Amino acid sequence: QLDSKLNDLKSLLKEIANNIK
Amino acid sequence: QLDSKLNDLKSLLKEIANNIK
Repeated sequence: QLDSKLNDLKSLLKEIANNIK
Repeated sequence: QLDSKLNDLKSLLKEIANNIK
């Protein structure tokens, strides 16, 4: 569960890059 | 495998910075 939570934290902020551009 | 997956998530988004600039 903790590993999945860290994965979720990493993934949720991946979109923002394309939102920036 | 889970640690490597988290590492891959961290690494895949490292390039974008230079793509931003």
